[PDB]
Amino acid sequence: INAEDPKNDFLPSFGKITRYYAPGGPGIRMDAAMYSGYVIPPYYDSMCAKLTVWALNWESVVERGRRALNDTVVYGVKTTIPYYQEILKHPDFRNAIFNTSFVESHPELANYATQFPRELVAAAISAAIAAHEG
Amino acid sequence: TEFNVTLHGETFHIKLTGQRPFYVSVDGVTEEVVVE
Amino acid sequence: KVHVTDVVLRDGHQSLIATRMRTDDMLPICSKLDAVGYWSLEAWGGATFDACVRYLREDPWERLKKLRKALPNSRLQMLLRGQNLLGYRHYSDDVVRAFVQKSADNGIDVFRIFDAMNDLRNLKVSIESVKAVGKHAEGTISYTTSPVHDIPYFVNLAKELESFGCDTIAIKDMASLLTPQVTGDLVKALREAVSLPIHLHAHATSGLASMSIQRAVDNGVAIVDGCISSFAEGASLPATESIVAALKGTEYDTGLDIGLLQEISAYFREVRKKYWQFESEFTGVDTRVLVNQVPGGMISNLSNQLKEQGALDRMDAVLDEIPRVREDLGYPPLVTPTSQIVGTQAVLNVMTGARYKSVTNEVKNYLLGHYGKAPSTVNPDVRNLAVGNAQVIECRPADLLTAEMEKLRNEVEGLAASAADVLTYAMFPDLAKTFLQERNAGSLKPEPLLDKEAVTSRESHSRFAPTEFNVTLHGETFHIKLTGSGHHGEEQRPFYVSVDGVTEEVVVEILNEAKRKASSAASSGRPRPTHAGCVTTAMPGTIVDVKVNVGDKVSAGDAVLVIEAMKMENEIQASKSGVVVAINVKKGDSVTPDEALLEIQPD
Amino acid sequence: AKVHVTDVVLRDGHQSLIATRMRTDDMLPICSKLDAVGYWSLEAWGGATFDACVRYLREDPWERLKKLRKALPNSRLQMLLRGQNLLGYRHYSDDVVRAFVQKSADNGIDVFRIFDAMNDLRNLKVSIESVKAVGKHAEGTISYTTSPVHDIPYFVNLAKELESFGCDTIAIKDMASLLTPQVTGDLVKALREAVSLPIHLHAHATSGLASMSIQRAVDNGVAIVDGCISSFAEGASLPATESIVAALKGTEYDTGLDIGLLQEISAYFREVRKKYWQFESEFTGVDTRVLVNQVPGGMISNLSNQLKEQGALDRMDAVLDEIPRVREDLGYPPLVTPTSQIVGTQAVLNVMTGARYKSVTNEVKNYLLGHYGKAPSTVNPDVRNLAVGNAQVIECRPADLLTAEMEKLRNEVEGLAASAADVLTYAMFPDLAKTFLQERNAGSLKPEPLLDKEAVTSRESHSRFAPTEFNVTLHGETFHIKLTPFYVSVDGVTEEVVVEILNRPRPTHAGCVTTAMPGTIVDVKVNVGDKVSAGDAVLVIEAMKMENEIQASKSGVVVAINVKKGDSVTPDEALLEIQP
Ligand SMILES: *C(=O)CCCC[C@@H]1SC[C@@H]2NC(=O)N[C@@H]21
Ligand SMILES: [Mn+2]
Ligand SMILES: [Mn+2]
Repeated sequence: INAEDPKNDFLPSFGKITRYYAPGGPGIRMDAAMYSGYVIPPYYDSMCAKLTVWALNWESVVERGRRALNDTVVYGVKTTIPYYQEILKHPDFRNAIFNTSFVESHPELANYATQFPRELVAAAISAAIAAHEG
Repeated sequence: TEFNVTLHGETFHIKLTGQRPFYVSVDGVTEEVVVE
Repeated sequence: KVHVTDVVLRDGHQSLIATRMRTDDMLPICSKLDAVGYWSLEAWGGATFDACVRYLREDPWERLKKLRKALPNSRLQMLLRGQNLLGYRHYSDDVVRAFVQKSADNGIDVFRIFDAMNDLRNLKVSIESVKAVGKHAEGTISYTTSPVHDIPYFVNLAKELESFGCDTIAIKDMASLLTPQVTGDLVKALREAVSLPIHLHAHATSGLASMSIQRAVDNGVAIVDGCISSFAEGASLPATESIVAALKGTEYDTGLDIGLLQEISAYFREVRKKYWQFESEFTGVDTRVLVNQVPGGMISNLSNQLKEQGALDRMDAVLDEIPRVREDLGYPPLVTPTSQIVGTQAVLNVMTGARYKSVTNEVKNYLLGHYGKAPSTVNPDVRNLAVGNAQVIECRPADLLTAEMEKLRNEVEGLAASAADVLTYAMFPDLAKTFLQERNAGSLKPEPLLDKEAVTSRESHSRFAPTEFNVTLHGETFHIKLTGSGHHGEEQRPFYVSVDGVTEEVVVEILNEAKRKASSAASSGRPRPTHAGCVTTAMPGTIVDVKVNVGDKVSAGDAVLVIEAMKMENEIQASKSGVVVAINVKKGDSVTPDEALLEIQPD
Repeated sequence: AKVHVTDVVLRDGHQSLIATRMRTDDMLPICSKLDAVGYWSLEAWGGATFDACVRYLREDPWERLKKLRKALPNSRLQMLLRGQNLLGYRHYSDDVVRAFVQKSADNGIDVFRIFDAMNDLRNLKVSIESVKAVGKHAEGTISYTTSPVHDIPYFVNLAKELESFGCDTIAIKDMASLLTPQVTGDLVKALREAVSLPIHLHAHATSGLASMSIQRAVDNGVAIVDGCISSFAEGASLPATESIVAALKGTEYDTGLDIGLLQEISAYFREVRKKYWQFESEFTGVDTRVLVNQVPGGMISNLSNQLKEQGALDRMDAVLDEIPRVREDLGYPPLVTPTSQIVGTQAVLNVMTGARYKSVTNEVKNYLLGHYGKAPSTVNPDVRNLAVGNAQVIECRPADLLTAEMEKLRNEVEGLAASAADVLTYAMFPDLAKTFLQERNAGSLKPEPLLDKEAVTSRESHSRFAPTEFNVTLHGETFHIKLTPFYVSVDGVTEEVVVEILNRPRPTHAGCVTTAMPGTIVDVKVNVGDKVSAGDAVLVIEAMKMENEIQASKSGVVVAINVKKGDSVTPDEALLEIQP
């Protein structure tokens, strides 16, 4: 779980992590650098945490992967989570046959739906309240 | 009440109702807000 | 008629406040600088590149952009150290070419190019590159004195520099070694040997720079450097205004509005106060260069060196050893970098009790031809003691340097947003990495400027303030013992702290009456005026005579008192007509303008 | 040919830069060296020193002259005297001038530089005759200035008269640094043709031109030049003595002077001057504004201090604008003592008052009534009226109207004055001299002491630095603190606390050796200049109840050592340096 932005040729996304809720429940292990409020220094690598998922088999794991990635909630900095969800979605991967070329051989993986930030929705609402009150 | 808010390339259709809490519809999706 | 270049925006603050001037303090006054008829303004180059990055945490390429935009009509001038550029070492030819290209592209119009050793092989690429880009190349004789330097030596260098294709020739007296006599002859001998206009740049430290400029304009110098008066003199250059005033009326009259200059000077006078913390312990005329030619400011870094080691008592020795080492290394000019080199080696030799028993690695490189051609021949026994039989290279040291531009760009892929970022890296890679990193994270934090009155409080109570405490709470007491600084960069400064003999680093970041003007009485006890019949002085002093007794009838205008103030007598006279009610003053008393000295009842 | 040099350190130097506050005690230690340089003369006494010695230092200026005379045997001492004005701000009766010169001569003085603000040479003649009478050197002074009325011939005409009065030398006194080098060449030429006397240049440096001005002068045959030792030189002062000497070495004008001896003396003064930090003024540097407000160098650090005492430094810009306007009002007199105090003080009044000539000093009134002499140009009639009304302007040499008062004065001070000198001290400033003589005879003098540059600042001033709220980072955590036994808020949780009190360069290099943990040094295993390889025991430290050896990060040469046995260290400190 690197603090980079895959949309922008994986450019680093250093800065402050405003909110962080750690993933949990079964099959889930976290090994984190980061925490709530942590400010990622720019002199080192981008890795804020390693998320490590486990299940009794291939199908289950992948599902649990997808889950745990969402389960990991991180505001303030662009992360590779969304990108990973694309990988886990893609059938060649689920099918469990792949080699070093898989990423290169599938650039589409970075062209994904970037869900609109809850930090922006709150502003849009607050502006509706401002225009409604005076 | 029936606002259109254009924030950062996007527009959003907002409709309010009502420390006390509004209920608020973003593109026909309503949920509770609280202000303080 | 003489043209004038001002150096405020570069050499001025470089010479007097350690190159710490912000670009923010430069722009407000730019439209006026642009309005004066300056030949050029020295805006970029020298130590500013380093300082902008190292301490101000600003991108020097930005400063050049902004200054170029705010000084449209004026031609911007930079100082470049040949193959050394604005850096520490020689650079490969492809980087010199790229640098000059970017400096030109982004604003620079005039390039003053000099090399410490005067080894003109080191300038050629720069000069060809400046000519190539269609800009002004000012080739620089960096002046010094020694058995080898004489006027022909310099005119020979000036001829070569003309032959390389220079538009102007510059005399750079960094250490204020020109005497006015020499400066007349030299400029004469240069006007015969070269067809180019000449540029005098004479620092003021010895007191002769203004006399030196006079002799120069007499003998046909075309352009002269000065600094605006608020930053002028001493380690800086002669005051721009003073030059202008000394040529008004003459055949050399510079067409310059001395009042406009004065306005700008006042602006800078204000700015400079912010930078009090970088002012040099030694201000003004440092004649010492004139006993034995050791640059003042060389002796202030040498002493700064010896103090830290507890060894100031050896300076007299070191200054005797300095010229011997300079001689050993063939009378190079004592500028950066050669001055550090010589000075530190000299210190070693003294401490060791033996000449060249121990040898600085930079001295070795000097002796291996790495910096260039020593103006005189080096001592062979010293070379051999230091460097043995080893390869004294004899070519132009960039000859040994593979093209590095492609190499660097790869080294900084994913940081450098631009070619300029790559050239910044080139100058100081270790430092530029952290900078580029901090910039792209929006995390740059310039050293904040201190407030003068606040620092002085904390330092006076610094030997006095307590450290060992006992702190009691929740039943418990804790023995605490602090250590280390919190008055010199305290947001940056971390204590170390011992809780019951367990020491942990702490860091602190700061987040931040009974005085009565109101009272009826002045400090002295004497009443302040209640009403308008109360007689007052408008400036303090001592009472010479009271011309009136406790009850008298007085009409407005009557001499009531006399005071001496500013050594002058003044008869205070009655504001109002009527009766003298009280008199709260005797002959001899010292009085102040808020005190009421007599009272008078109107009508 | 050879140029002679006078140094002004002991008078004009500190008068121009630290408000005339230099003590005699700080002068004597370096006198034997001053005596050893080949100075033409030393300017030791006169000008504002008389006033300052009494008013502020509470020393008898006659004593200073005695001591300086004794400590500078081989050098000829020089004083500055303001003609009838002597060392005051008004004209004195002829019998007091004669008596003063007699006593100054008797007690040491060799050369008398005599000048008059107005240049009304009628005012110098008694002084010059009295100096000649006593068999001493009279240097008659053109006090230079600029205005629509002044020009070179005007000055050479004054030089001719001064030769005719029997002067040994003629002096050009550029008090306010108004000479341009061009004028100075022409003027000294035109003077060398019109007079047979050696010429003495005295050019304050405020405008930046004084050093260029001196060059042109020596080119055109000037004989003697004033400089100030470098520690007190430049700006409101004079050009650096050393700089002059260096700029003539080798030439036909070579002054035979040992620039290293000079430097030694300069260094002495550099140290002394630090004591006087409290009298230093922002306004003593190069300022080309002087070419118009025309305030003289000897004046400005005194004026500045004077405004400081009144809380009115913020008004200087105003005062300097007002000055040239009052000067014009009074017919373009040269701005020298005493005209410069007069104009300057009046200007100050006007500014403070918010009104021009609402208040008028008595000395301005006397000026307007012809009592200082003939104003070179015509005075503003409306100003005269506002100040002096219909009253009449005398046109004679104002001392003509002054009764001999010497015998009168001795009687006035019978039972105080211990000596004739004490009577002349009285004559300069009776009110002041009375209190002084009284306080002296009672052993009760109290000189304003010099302030300690860093006195321990009071407990009430320390608190405006001290913080109420701040962020403490302790062991990875930071904690928001707000203090108010203290009461103390840790992350918005307020807890009573009680306290009981109990009574080096950072590394630039990777070669700079550091501890990563603070402690005390037990042993340095290395001397400067050693060759060291990575992994060599370089230091030992005590920390955590143990001693342990720090070893070299890098190979190469030990360049410095910033630590000795016994020292306490912290990890940001660089303890030695090593060159790779
Ligand atoms: C008080 O005694 C301080 C000195 C008085 C002012 C000085 S006197 C010489 C200077 N000339 C002048 O007009 N004012 C200055
Ligand atoms: Mn320079
Ligand atoms: Mn003077």
